[PDB]
Amino acid sequence: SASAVYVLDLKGKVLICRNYRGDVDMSEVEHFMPILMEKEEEGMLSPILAHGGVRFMWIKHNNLYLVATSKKNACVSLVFSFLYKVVQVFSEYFKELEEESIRDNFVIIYELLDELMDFGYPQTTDSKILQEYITQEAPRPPATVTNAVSWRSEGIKYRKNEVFLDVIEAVNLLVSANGNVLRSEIVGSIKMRVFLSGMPELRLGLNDKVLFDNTGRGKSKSVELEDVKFHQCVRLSRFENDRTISFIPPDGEFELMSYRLNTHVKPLIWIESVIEKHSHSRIEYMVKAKSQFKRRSTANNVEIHIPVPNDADSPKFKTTVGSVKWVPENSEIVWSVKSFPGGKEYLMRAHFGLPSVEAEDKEGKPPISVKFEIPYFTTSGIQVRYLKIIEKSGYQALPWVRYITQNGDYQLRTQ
Amino acid sequence: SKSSVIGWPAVRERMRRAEPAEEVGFPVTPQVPLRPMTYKAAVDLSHFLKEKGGLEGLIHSQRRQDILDLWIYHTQGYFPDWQNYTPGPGVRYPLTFGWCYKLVPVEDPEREVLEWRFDSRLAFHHVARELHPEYFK
Amino acid sequence: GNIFANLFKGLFGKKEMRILMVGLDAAGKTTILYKLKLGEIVTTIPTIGFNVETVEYKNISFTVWDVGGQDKIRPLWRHYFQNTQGLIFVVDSNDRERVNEAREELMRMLAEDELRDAVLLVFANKQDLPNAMNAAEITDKLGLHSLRHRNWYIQATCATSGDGLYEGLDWLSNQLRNQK
Amino acid sequence: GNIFANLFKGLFGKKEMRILMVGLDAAGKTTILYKLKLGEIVTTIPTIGFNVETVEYKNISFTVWDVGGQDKIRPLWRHYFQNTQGLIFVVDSNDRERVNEAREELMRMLAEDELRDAVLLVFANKQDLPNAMNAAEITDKLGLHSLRHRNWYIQATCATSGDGLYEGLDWLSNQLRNQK
Amino acid sequence: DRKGGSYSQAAGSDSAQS
Ligand SMILES: Nc1nc2c(ncn2[C@@H]2O[C@H](COP(=O)(O)OP(=O)(O)OP(=O)(O)O)[C@@H](O)[C@H]2O)c(=O)[nH]1
Ligand SMILES: Nc1nc2c(ncn2[C@@H]2O[C@H](COP(=O)(O)OP(=O)(O)OP(=O)(O)O)[C@@H](O)[C@H]2O)c(=O)[nH]1
Ligand SMILES: [Mg+2]
Ligand SMILES: [Mg+2]
Repeated sequence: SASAVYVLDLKGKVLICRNYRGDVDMSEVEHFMPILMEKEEEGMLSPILAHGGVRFMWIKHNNLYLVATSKKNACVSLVFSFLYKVVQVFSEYFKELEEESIRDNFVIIYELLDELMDFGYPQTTDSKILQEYITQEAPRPPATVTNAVSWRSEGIKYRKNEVFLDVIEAVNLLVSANGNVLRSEIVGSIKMRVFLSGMPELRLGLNDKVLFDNTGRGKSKSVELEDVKFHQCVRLSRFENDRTISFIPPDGEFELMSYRLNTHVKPLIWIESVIEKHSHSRIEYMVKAKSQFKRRSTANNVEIHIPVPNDADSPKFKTTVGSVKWVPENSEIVWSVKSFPGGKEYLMRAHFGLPSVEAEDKEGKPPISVKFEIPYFTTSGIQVRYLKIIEKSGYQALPWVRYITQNGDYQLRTQ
Repeated sequence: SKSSVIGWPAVRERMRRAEPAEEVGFPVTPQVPLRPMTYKAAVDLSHFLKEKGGLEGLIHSQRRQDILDLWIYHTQGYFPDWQNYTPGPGVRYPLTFGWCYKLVPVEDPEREVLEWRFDSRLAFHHVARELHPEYFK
Repeated sequence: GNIFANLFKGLFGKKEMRILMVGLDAAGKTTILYKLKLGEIVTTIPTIGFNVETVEYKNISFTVWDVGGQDKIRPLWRHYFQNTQGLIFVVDSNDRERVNEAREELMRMLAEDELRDAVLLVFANKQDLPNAMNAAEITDKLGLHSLRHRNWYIQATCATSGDGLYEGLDWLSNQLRNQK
Repeated sequence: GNIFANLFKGLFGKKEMRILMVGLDAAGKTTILYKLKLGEIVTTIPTIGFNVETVEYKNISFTVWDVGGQDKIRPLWRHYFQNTQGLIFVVDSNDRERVNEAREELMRMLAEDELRDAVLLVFANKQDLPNAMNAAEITDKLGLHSLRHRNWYIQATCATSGDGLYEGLDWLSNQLRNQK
Repeated sequence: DRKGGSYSQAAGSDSAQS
């Protein structure tokens, strides 16, 4: 229940503001910057600010803080969801999130803000629906918003019905400094870019453990996702009733389902780090990486970031496979590898000097994270059964999907 | 299917070698379609197995069934889930409609000896579906 | 098919061979590897990761992958066991307390079905002080005679002196290569 | 790449080398540095800070950074150890009481991993009175033979006379430069 | 081709489930 949502800037200048209820004066935004500065200087800065009896919730954007001032005890979750929807709409409409587009599309920005929500209650949130009624370069509102199916616009015609799926896998491993993995969770991502004619209703079917158990086929490799979140077009009633994933696919790229379950398997890459740091004399980087993934799978664009000393200089790298580059801005050496086949063993030997004068304050031990991304690999073993594409007119669809495995929160605790 | 005919003798030899009673990861072939075996495809596979032999009368085993399913998936891309047997005790009808292969006793259900037997009526009569309507949805 | 190219390659030497570097930490494994590859006693920090190098002798390029005996690196020795044809064990004759740990690590490594075709190669390290054991006391303590189906040879090598490395290399070559 | 410029530079002499000035305070280190650079016995106050100079001999510009042996300057010797390739030790043969302190300082300096590639260079200072020891008594007292992996040479130099400085410089050049 | 796994054809449903 934010009184007014405004877009700020890095210098504190409000790029654009639009009051929704009028219960909060527009002058409260000026005091938001000093409050944020005081909180940052004292560590008390929070996204949800509080200017007396009015709370100015702000979200750190790419170039400006999306401050949404509120007066009463409005739904914080609802305000956050509205801000996220507005950010997504802006990203869809404007490819750049900076001050360049804030002052360049104000004429359409004001109309979009007015149409998005009224009296603090959001009304329009579909990017396609908003673009079909508000454009930067007006007819009556589309019937899709008024109709029940607000995620699949009717009347779409395409020469061919091709849908591109993406089996995105996020391998997050939390290995402590003792060598034991604490947080090992893999979050699935079923994103499909449906581009066909009409408004077909997708009939999702995969090798789900729950579905296999219900159908009596709970003996093969079935993916048991601890948390599965359906898309907006996905009907929750069918999923709750018999796990039937029946919903109208969106027009374009959309996230239908997102699996999320813990992983009890060994990490795809086993990295052993050695720190032979002398007392203000030299430093040793005994980094050894072992590929625990299948040999048939190669990790493309693997970048194992090893945090080097903050004041370290004149470093020498003695590695075997993969180029190592030290970035002064990042204050660490990333073990960049173009192609890393499964089972590969890369050994590195860092050697650099240190300044004679010791540091005045400690800098901490940031965890070592890798940027491995091996596609065409299904670590979870979940196999899609079929995709029920049904249209009233009747057409033969040719859906496509690719399985991509990448490294997410694969951070290794430093010694 | 020349590839299927070639793989049938090796699969039969591997099944015979395995008694009736190391690499991690899940690599996927690029561009290879994956879908469950159809009723017509299951019937054709059962007929081919019956004609070539080595499937009817063989002792049913978990290792042999897994090897056969893996060979079928490698040769045609069909998921190794349609080669299921009906719940016991007794003769286990095919889980997927259209399958011409079923497991029947040859003498706890696990300790009972099962043997693969051809069944033409299985492809036309949903015995497994009738026995377990809940499993068939 | 034709094997003329293989015969031509083997006439002048084509066999390379492989080797592994295992043992207790600070047991001279890195120093032994440096002596085998370079030939000098090079001072190095603890083996946090691993050392990879190759040694050419008798027309055979036996690559040696030195692995430390640290707790954080002991479980990592299985990574180097893949695609490995040889294994060299470094013992600590001057470290009585670490002798039991080294023996336990060797027994655990030898109890793996993957490392079965590799012959035993134990180097009598710490051969610079009178406290170092002989070629029989160390073998008896480690129980090398109880390793069935394992070709183990006892060789004493001193990192500072370098004597005995040639004998161990010859024994390893004889165990691996059985040609004229 | 091309190394024609490097060869042309080395044909007429390009190597410079480095050196360090360490030892007990009032041990002739500053006088030795003045003799090496200028060639006269110049009287100077105590080395509160440090003396930086360069000496050119045999086409090599060996810069010498004299450091005093004072308590407030002894811990500062680590600052000059960075980017240092040579080290010259000044002993006090006429200072029996300070001999133990100089030996302890030399042992502490030699016990640093950073100063490992620098060869030992001890100058027999105070070589003007009969109380000064010979080239073997000073080395035995300092335990130069117990410094493993250290190339130490005993040279006697008198600040007033200047004899022996050439021998020490030649020994240092031979230790550092191994060319024709 | 494309990095991250080549696109593969998908079926319409589980043909073995009837
Ligand atoms: N002085 C001396 N030390 C020896 C001798 N033999 C073995 N060592 C020990 O062997 C160690 C060699 O260390 P490294 O070169 O780093 O190789 P390492 O044996 O694998 O030791 P780590 O790197 O810590 O795993 C030295 O620290 C010595 O303590 C010897 O004959 N003389
Ligand atoms: N008269 C005489 N004095 C010598 C001789 N050799 C060494 N010395 C002593 O060496 C000292 C030289 O002092 P400095 O020129 O200041 O250099 P230093 O040895 O580093 O002394 P500090 O500056 O105090 O650190 C003199 O004070 C002498 O006492 C020598 O042969 N004759
Ligand atoms: Mg080592
Ligand atoms: Mg002085």
